[PDB]
Amino acid sequence: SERLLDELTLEGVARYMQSERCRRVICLVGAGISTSAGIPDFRSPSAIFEISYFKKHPEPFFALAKELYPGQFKPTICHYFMRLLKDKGLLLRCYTQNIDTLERIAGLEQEDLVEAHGTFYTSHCVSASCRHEYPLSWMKEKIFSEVTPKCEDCQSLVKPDIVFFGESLPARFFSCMQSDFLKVDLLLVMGTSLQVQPFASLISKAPLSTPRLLINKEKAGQSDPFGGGMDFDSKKAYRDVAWLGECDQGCLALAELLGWKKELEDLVRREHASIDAQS
Ligand SMILES: [Zn+2]
Repeated sequence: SERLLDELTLEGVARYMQSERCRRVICLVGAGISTSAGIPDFRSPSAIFEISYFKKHPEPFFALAKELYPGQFKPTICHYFMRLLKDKGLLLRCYTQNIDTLERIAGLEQEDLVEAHGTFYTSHCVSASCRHEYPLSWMKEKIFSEVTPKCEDCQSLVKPDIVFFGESLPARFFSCMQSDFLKVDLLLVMGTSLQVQPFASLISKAPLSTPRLLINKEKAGQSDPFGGGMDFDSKKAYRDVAWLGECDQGCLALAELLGWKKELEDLVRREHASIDAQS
C-alpha cells in the first residue's frame, strides 16, 4: 500500500504524528511498560491460575498475590506518555495485556482501555445472582490479613476481574477491535514481545497504510518461519519502525521530538510525588 512515513525512524513517526493525517492512535502494551515500576513480567522466567481449580482452592492464588504484591502502585514514563496522547486528543484506545492497573492510575479512563486479560482494579462476587463489585482497597486488606475475600451480601468468593485460564476473553476486546481498527492512523506497540494470542494478531488488523512503531528492548512482531507481521529491515519495509531500549527512554525520545518532553517531565514528577505522599 501507500507510504505515509517520509523516513522509517522515530523522527519520521514524530513528523507523521504532527501532520494532519494522524488523528487516532492505538497503543498495544505488555509487561515491558511496567518492569521499571517494580511489576514482574509473568511471561518471563527472570494450574493455580485455572478457573475450575481457583473456585475449589482460592488460597494458593491469594497467597501468591499476598507474596507478589508490588509494594507501591506507581505508573512509568510510558504510562504518562499515553495520558499525554489522551490530553492531546490523539488516543483512540490503549489495548493492554497487563493487570497491574497502572494505566488507570496514570489517568486513562475505562472507555480508553481494552484490558485483554482483565484488571485487579475491580473485584466481583463470583455468584451470578449477586456480582457485588469490590474495589482494590477492599481486596488489598483481604489479601493482607490473609483472610480469604468473601462477599458481605452473600458470603460467596470475591474474585479480582482478571481472566484466569479457562475463562473467555472480554467480549469488549472483539467488539472494540472490529470498530477501532477501521479508524486507526498510528499503531504504537510498547513493552510486548507479541508472543501471546490473540493479542499478537491485533497488529495485522491495522490498515496496510497505517504506520506501526515498536518501542521495546529487543525487536518483535515479525512473522515466525516455524496475514502480515512486522517488516522493519527488508527491502519491502515501508511503514514499520523499531526503537530499541527501555520503553521509558523510547517514549521520552518521542516526546522530545514532538516537543512534549517538559509537559511529560512535569506530569510524571507531579503524579509520582502525589503517589509517594499517600503511600
Ligand atoms: Zn455476593
